[PDB]
Amino acid sequence: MQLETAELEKGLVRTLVDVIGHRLARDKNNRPNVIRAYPSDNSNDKGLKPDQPFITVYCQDAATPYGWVLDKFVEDDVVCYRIAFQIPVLITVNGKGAHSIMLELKQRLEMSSVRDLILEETGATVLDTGAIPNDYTYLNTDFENSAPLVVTLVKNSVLKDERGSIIERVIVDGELVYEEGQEPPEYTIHLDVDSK
Amino acid sequence: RAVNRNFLSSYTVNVPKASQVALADKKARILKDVTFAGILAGAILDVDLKGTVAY
Repeated sequence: MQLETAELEKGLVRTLVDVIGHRLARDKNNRPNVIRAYPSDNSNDKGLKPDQPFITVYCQDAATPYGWVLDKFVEDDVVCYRIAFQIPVLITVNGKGAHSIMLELKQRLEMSSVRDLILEETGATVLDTGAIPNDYTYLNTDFENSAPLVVTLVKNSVLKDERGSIIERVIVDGELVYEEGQEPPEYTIHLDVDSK
Repeated sequence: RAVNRNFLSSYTVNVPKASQVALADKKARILKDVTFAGILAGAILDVDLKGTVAY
């Protein structure tokens, strides 16, 4: 499995539709309003703001606090590497009662279930979950209630080194001497070992 | 053992250091340059005697 935030966001979006979809608004296709941040298509088209309440998913960054390389192994003749990653994600609810919805979303991510569905879709484990503020932003006319939350994930990624190769034959030479630097060696041992 | 017979009365022994032996000796597996010394005891076989007599 390779690590790609584009897939983690999609998996989280698909999971949230079932986990917390009953509290959200629904579009013309009856689907709950969960979307990825900064919507756009065809390199210039821009999405419209859905009907409230809705959810936004945005991946912040990715780091490797756990060393630099976790494993190096051979799976088939191609060499492989494994690396441990950490990915903080930001989920926000916009509308009225955003805090009341974020609280229930928090209380469900900690269940034994749900954490299995997340791993089934994204193949990642939930590591931490931060606090929830209760924000108000003026916009125009009326304030909008919002409630962000940060959910950190952990995943292992594997890549293939197509430039690598393996050793399958070894040739060894040796000598024996009574004294250091004895120019004609007392004995010479030549060895050759094949994998087969 | 010889000193126990009262044949000798002392001795000394000298041996080379391993970090000093030549390579030919090591190839031939032979140790050289060992030396020693001793001292003899002696005995008595004859006697010489002189005396005097008077009142």
